Formats: sequence, structure tokens, C-alpha cells
Amino acid sequence: SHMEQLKCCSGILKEMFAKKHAAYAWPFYKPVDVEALGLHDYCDIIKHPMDMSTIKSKLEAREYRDAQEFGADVRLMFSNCYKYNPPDHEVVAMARKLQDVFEMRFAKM
Ligand SMILES: Cc1[nH]c(-c2ccccc2)cc1C(N)=O
Repeated sequence: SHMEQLKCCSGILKEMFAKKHAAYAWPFYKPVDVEALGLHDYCDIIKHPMDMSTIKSKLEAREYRDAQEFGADVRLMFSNCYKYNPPDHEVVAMARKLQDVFEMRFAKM
């Protein structure tokens, strides 16, 4: 059921925003501020930017037909981090930690 799926998707994103995962989930809360120092080339490398607040708004505006469409945006957010940043950057390790939380929840639904 697509309706039951999207309510579970809202639940997964709720845990991702919770205090428990806050230590590594904070860089993915809001869209990447391209006006900040060191992020002048972000728009040149990342063509489709995605973050948790945009996903939350897209769920509320019913922009996802099913769980797979929600999952695609969550993975786009992580893939943007892996593409733009160097492999040894701290944000890449944080992305892996938050993706572990998502992948385990997304598989068990
Ligand atoms: C995903 C991501 N978030 C941030 C960030 C930086 C400062 C404050 C809030 C978010 C940077 C990146 C990145 N370098 O990819």
C-alpha cells in the first residue's frame, strides 16, 4: 500500500531529524548554503541539490507517488555529498553514518 508506505517514510525522516542522530545528521537538515566560504563551486558540480527539509516539504506536498520516489531523494542527498566532497572529508563519514540509519529502516518496511 502506497499510503502506508509514505507514512512509514515520514517516520524514517522523523528519526533522521531526532536528537539521537543529531551529531552526524545536522549537515543534511537544510539545503547547502552555496554563499558560504568554500561552497562557490557547489552549483557547478551538484546539478540536483537535496536535503531533509526539502524531502519533508515534498512528503507534505504529496510529491512522492511511493516509497521508492522518497528513497531516491534521500539517496540523491547522500550521492551529492559523495560526489562533491573529498573521500576523507568529515561530512562523507557523517553521510555514511546517516545512510546506515536510513538503509536499515528503508529495508525493514
Ligand atoms: C551536505 C553538506 N552540508 C554542509 C553544511 C555546512 C555548514 C552548515 C550546514 C551544512 C556542507 C555539506 C557538504 N560539504 O556537502
